[PDB]
Amino acid sequence: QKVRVVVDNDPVPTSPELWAKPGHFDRTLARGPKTTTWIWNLHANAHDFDTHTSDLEDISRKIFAAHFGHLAVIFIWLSGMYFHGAKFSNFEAWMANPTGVKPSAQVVWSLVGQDILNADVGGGFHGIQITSGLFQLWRAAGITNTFQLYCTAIGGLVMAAIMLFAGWFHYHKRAPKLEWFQNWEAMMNHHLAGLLGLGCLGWAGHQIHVALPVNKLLDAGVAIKDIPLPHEFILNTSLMAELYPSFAKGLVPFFTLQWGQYADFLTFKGGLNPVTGGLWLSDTAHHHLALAVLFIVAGHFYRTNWGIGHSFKEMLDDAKSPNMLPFLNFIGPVGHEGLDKIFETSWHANLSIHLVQFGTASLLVAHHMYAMPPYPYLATDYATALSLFTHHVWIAGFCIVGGAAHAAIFMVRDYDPAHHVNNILDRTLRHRDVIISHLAWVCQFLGFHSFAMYCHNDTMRAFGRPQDMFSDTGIQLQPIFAQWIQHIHTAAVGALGTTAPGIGAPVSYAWGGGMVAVGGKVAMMPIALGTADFLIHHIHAFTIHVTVLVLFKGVLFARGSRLVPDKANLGFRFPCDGPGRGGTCQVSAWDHVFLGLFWMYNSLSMVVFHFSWKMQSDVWGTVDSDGIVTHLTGGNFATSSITNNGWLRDFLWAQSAQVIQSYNSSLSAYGLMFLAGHFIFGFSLMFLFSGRGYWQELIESIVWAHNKLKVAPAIQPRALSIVHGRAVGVAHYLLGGIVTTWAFFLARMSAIG
Amino acid sequence: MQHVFKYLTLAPVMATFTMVALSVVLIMLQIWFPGLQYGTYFKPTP
Amino acid sequence: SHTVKIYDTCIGCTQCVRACPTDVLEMVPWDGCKAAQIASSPRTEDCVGCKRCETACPTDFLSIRVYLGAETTRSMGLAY
Amino acid sequence: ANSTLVPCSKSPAFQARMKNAPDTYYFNKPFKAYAKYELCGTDGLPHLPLDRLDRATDVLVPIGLFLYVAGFIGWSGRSYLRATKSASDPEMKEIFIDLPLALQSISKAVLWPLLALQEFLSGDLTARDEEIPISPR
Amino acid sequence: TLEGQTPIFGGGTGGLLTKAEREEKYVITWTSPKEQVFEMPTGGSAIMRQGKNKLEIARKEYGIALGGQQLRAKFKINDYKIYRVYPNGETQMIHPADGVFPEKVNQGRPKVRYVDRNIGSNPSPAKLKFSGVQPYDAP
Amino acid sequence: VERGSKVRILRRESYWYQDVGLVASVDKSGIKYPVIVRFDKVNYAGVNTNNFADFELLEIEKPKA
Ligand code: CLA
Ligand code: CLA
Ligand code: CLA
Ligand code: CLA
Ligand code: CLA
Ligand code: CLA
Ligand SMILES: CC1=C(/C=C/C(C)=C/C=C/C(C)=C/C=C/C=C(C)/C=C/C=C(C)/C=C/C2=C(C)CCCC2(C)C)C(C)(C)CCC1
Ligand SMILES: CC1=C(/C=C/C(C)=C/C=C/C(C)=C\C=C\C=C(C)\C=C\C=C(C)\C=C\C2=C(C)CCCC2(C)C)C(C)(C)CCC1
Ligand SMILES: CC1=C(C/C=C(\C)CCC[C@H](C)CCC[C@H](C)CCCC(C)C)C(=O)c2ccccc2C1=O
Repeated sequence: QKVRVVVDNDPVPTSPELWAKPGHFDRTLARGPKTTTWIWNLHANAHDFDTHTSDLEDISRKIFAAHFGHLAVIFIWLSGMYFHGAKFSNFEAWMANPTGVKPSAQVVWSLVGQDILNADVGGGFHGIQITSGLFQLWRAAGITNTFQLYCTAIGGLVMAAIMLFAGWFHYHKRAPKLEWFQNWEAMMNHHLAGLLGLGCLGWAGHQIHVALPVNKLLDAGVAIKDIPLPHEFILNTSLMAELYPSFAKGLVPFFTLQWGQYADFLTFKGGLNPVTGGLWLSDTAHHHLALAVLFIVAGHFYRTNWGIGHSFKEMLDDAKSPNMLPFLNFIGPVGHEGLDKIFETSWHANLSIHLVQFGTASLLVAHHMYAMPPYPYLATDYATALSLFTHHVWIAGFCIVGGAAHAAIFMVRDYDPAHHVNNILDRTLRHRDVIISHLAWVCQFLGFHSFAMYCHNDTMRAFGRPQDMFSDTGIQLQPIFAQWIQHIHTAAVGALGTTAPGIGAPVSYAWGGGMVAVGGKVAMMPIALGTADFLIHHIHAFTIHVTVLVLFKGVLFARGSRLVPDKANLGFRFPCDGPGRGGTCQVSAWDHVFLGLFWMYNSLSMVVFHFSWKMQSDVWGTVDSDGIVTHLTGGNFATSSITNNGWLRDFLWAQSAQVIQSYNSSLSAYGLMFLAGHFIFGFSLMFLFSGRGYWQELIESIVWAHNKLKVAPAIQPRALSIVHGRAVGVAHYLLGGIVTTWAFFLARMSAIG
Repeated sequence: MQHVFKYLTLAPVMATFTMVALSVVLIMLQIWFPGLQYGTYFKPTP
Repeated sequence: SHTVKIYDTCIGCTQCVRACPTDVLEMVPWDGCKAAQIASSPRTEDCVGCKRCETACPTDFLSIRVYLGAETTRSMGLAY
Repeated sequence: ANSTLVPCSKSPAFQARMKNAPDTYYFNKPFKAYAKYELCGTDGLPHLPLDRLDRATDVLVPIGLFLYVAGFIGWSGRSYLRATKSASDPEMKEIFIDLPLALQSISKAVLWPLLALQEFLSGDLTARDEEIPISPR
Repeated sequence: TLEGQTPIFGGGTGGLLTKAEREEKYVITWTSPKEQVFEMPTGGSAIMRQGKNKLEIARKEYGIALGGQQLRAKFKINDYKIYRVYPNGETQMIHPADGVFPEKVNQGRPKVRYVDRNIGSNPSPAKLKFSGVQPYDAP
Repeated sequence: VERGSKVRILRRESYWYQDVGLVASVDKSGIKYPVIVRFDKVNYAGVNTNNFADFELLEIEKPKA
């Protein structure tokens, strides 16, 4: 009875009248423009729904409707990739010869000589070599011809229209009440069992009935035309019996708990398929089936309407002293009580948590997809392997920064001191000086003992004293704990003794157990860790800890500090509180996000640089008939990556040869974008280094010239606000730097990968 | 519908229409007459 | 300490006094404006120089100005 | 007379580029035009000199063509802005283009070189110095 | 001595430092109609008690922010006072200076640092070279 | 000047120096700046109204009717 559906009918009329009233959502903006600052403020506050109205119910309805709009955008984008892979690609040719054809799904027109970008990708096709891994995804799903991709493109467009109609329907026709959105237990149950659980079950069905038989024939050498269509494996049961004898016995073993007879298509092998280099599809079918059961079971954890289940409020209210562990009772006698008020009213707090966990998920996607390549012919497609890791590392970094940003927004806007009296949130704010001072110290310790040790190495090498360097041949720093884990995980499968007997091959060959080669190229081999890996990992620890320091200082001091005690009244996003108190520039929580974006970029650039160099140096390469591996950079990492002169020379200077010499070739676009990224980075520096007072005064003289010729505009030109200038600077800085690395990575790996 | 027409006269909408139309004119000029250069405009093809 | 001066263009709107975070300003009787009051700065020793008073001043140009001078412990906003 | 610049059809480095050029739309016709009309340096690439009494139309035609188009855009904007100054809400006519007014301004801007001369002669082109906002000296 | 009972507070890191015991300190006292929760100037939440309260603060801005933005704006408490306490024990009441809030005009208040001209009439610095007077201080 | 008069500002430090405003009201008391002038263009603070003395204004157009 408590959980129920309740809505309003036609709460907002569907009229285009407000389309002709820009800034209608904001009281100040609704009056109209007087200066050019009005235009920027219109776009800056467009999606800040909690400033359009104070009604939480109306805000929540805007969130729900807008999410349908974003889903429609994703569906249009997904439809584009399937359509371009069905109409302007060499997918069919690539399926015939996966190891000798480069994927390509973008073809340019011939008007200004840009047709030179139509690279010779093989298969009698000319186009841009794609690095998104779409072909490897589609092959693993059993797709073999362009007609199936065309049908999926149509389905994506239809789904986009359905999503768009749902957003209009659930905002303009039937908008749920606020209490509908506050059903934590019902939402958690439905999204666990019904979204994650049923989606895993449905995909397990597709893998078992379609992907597994098609890929089994493909790996056996059967031609595309001789492989029956996916529905034939469902109708003709005898076909599935030949590939997997267990299908001849139907569903009887499943219902009798005799699941061991299904071991022929629900395998638990581990390792990689020797033919393709990807994970065994039968392994992933059992993985997703096990996930479906686990998620569906998790979906019956919360109490909705029948008494059975756990309650969020009771669980949070019980997590306090003295009900905690004896050494965990320091959280105080209030503990987690009162945190349920946060999730009742604060959308920003939930967005903060969810953006963090999308960063966690995307980081796990990046790390777990190269070491355990899940798609056929993905590991040996070096250009795709580097692109997939780099892309999902960058997505995670932005998501993490966004999580910190909206955590600070919650503190300024949604935090209520009355709800948090001696609870854990209140106690955390009350020893923020303890937390920040300790974090500042460990950042200094990490910086000295990670980066300054590289400077020690550079000076020793320049002095001609290699014996005094931190290296494998000098003063060694062996990562013994990481080396021990590699040995433990290798011995677990049989390759602290055999703790996972059921897995045949090593879970990942990066930990040891052997090498896999597919088309004369390494798919995965053990990744040895030495002094160079010890130094680079502690570089990551240093950069991450500093990025945490910038963001977490902003969140903990969003309400105020010893300098400006009333920052909460000033808001989340303000430029300063004047030149007084010595100068209070960039005290707002927004400016800590602005500074944290730079440190996230610095941290993640070294992460993808570490991956790119190490994989090229110690993993990727070609294998001859004798089993001898020659790597892409020939083992440079161990001796060259221990100094930043080696990074400058053997990584940046040496590996940029492809992008720097790409003119008059199919890779010339990457050369142009390489310069384009450099330009935007330098361009951003004037927004960051200067101030609007200079530019406003300069605009005064320019306005005078227009006034002299009676051509001055009524909308008075203004320099960008202080916050706006910072936002422009960081946006162009990150765009320029990331695009430069994007061109640098893709140009090199499309020529030598 | 009168509100839709008023929306179509917005500065971003008109600027996008003007930039797209100007881009189309220049693009089609490259297709019809590629390689035009200073000292070559309005000269017959040899 | 900083120096805060009030010029005769003041209209006695009391906005600068309300905006001051350290109670430097106060309204005093006057006859130069319709409001019959003018801003005064008797406690400039407590002025931090935030220029919140200047932001709140509606006159053009400003009727109240802050000239940053010698820095003290309290003018630097130091709790230590 | 400049001797280091010779016609592209006679510069030996130019045919080296022409024969080695790809056989596409982008190189067949343009190379033929460059050979006949352009002057090439020792590098075999066309160069644009401004020291020849002849081929002065090759300089004046692109210059005059741009100056007319740029003046057309400027005069259209200036006339439109001056027409909206008499409105009650001129700012709203800058984010909402008044189509009848814009078309009127564009049509008159075709003869902008004549209109600009007339306004300059009548003193309507520029505003007087004491009627323009300025900062203290 | 200043009389009053301190609000319920479990402690924090935003309190007083060596400056309080060495140079100067501030105390804000007020009276509330009931026991209720307010936000400390330097972070955290405290509970003001039923009777008259007394809070020790490191800076004067803390008292102005607490009394003005919280006690008056939110809790409708108007009798708060701010004192400056010196290490020797000398205590002086500084806010409100004369028992009337500064934003309300009060008789007997003299004009301080008033310039009898508009800002645009300040003399150029070249006229006052080596004289030691600033243009805004010029007669 | 009087209400409805069109004036030109002569105050050097004013944002509307040598610009044009419209007189909204004139105060008959002995205050320093009795004339209130409204402007179409806002200054850098977003304000479009200021008080001026008579000697700081130059009348340009008489009030209508
Ligand atoms: C069928 C057409 C239609 C019409 C006439 C309206 C009309 C209105 N909507 Mg509405 N809406 C629609 C469809 C429509 N909506 C759909 C399909 C959704 C789901 C996403 C919504 C979600 C929605 C929300 C959440 C809100 C409104 C609001 C409003 C009102 C303010 C006008 C406005 O948004 O100015 C803006 C005018 C524009 C022209 C902006 C368009 C720019 C778009 C949105 C950006 C592109 C993203 C796009 C959705 C992606 C999918 C398109 C795809 C083809 C790529 C107005 C009555 C607001 C309101 O009630 O006012 C306070 C409000 O908060 N609508
Ligand atoms: C089992 C039931 C179920 C399922 C599957 C979902 C699924 C979803 N909910 Mg949801 N929800 C549910 C119950 C469910 N909800 C209940 C009971 C409540 C009330 C407590 C809510 C309240 C709620 C809110 C408030 C919000 C969501 C949102 C979302 C979306 C999250 C974005 C995402 O992961 O994209 C997944 C991407 C997909 C393409 C998934 C498919 C999407 C369609 C609509 C699923 C249709 C499944 C249906 C059975 C048809 C299947 C046919 C055939 C295959 C069998 C997702 C589509 C968020 C959102 O984005 O809103 C739009 C959001 O803000 N939900
Ligand atoms: C689920 C994701 C998500 C959602 C729903 C929101 C939602 C919101 N964020 Mg948020 N944010 C996110 C992720 C998200 N954010 C991430 C990942 C970051 C880290 C970068 C931030 C950082 C952030 C800041 C710093 C701020 C917000 C703010 C806001 C609020 C106002 C939105 C706004 O200003 O419109 C966006 C309007 C724009 C004009 C932005 C578009 C311009 C972008 C930067 C261009 C990007 C370049 C392009 C991708 C590549 C080049 C293009 C090419 C043409 C060159 C709104 C509640 C603001 C606020 O006030 O919150 C209360 C605010 O100050 N967010
Ligand atoms: C533990 C979760 C998990 C894992 C490890 C995998 C693993 C895999 N999936 Mg899969 N999948 C999952 C969940 C998962 N899936 C769910 C929930 C759905 C939808 C219901 C799907 C739908 C799906 C499809 C449709 C397809 C795959 C495919 C694949 C394979 C390609 C690699 C990949 O997706 O990246 C691996 C991903 C990860 C390592 C991490 C992402 C997993 C989630 C996001 C982690 C969330 C944890 C989070 C950070 C913590 C939450 C907070 C905490 C308090 C709980 C691989 C075997 C493809 C295939 O064909 O395989 C060959 C394919 O086409 N998956
Ligand atoms: C290469 C340039 C550079 C360097 C060296 C630093 C250094 C530092 N930044 Mg920093 N920063 C930079 C660029 C740089 N930044 C840029 C471009 C930005 C803009 C985004 C920032 C933004 C930024 C923020 C927002 C923060 C820092 C922080 C820090 C400190 C981190 C603690 C640490 O590593 O201590 C160890 C010190 C070093 C590693 C510096 C190098 C020392 C050399 C190698 C050894 C010197 C030997 C000896 C002492 C020399 C003495 C001889 C004598 C004659 C002088 C440190 C002082 C954080 C901080 O203060 O945390 C406590 C912090 O919060 N910075
Ligand atoms: C109405 C159009 C118009 C006209 C006639 C002028 C005229 C002038 N501008 Mg100017 N300007 C304009 C728009 C215009 N501007 C816009 C929109 C901007 C913002 C980007 C600027 C920014 C600008 C700067 C920063 C400077 C000038 C300068 C100048 C002077 C000499 C250089 C020159 O021609 O500018 C060259 C042109 C530009 C720098 C950019 C203008 C290009 C825009 C995009 C064209 C817009 C056309 C418009 C939309 C047409 C709509 C009409 C339609 C409704 C009918 C001259 C008085 C310079 C000066 O003071 O000289 C002494 C100077 O330093 N302008
Ligand atoms: C991450 C991400 C992504 C995505 C991905 C994917 C691909 C996902 C998927 C997902 C999924 C894949 C989901 C699914 C879901 C499902 C569901 C939700 C289902 C349901 C079902 C049901 C409900 C059923 C029912 C029935 C019937 C019908 C009849 C009989 C009875 C029964 C009950 C059985 C992208 C890249 C785009 C972007 C970025 C991010
Ligand atoms: C022979 C020749 C040459 C040279 C030239 C020269 C040396 C020139 C000079 C020139 C000059 C020395 C000029 C001056 C001027 C001045 C002024 C003062 C101007 C003004 C202008 C205006 C005023 C304009 C206006 C307008 C128009 C008309 C249109 C549009 C709009 C506007 C408004 C902008 C060269 C080699 C390059 C090239 C070849 C040929
Ligand atoms: C340059 C700069 C400016 C000046 C920049 C301004 C006023 C923004 C100008 C934006 C323009 C008008 C947008 C349009 C630019 C496009 C390139 C125009 C395209 C034209 C087509 C015909 C191609 C600031 O205002 C500023 C403020 C604070 C800190 C730093 C800075 C800063 O660095």
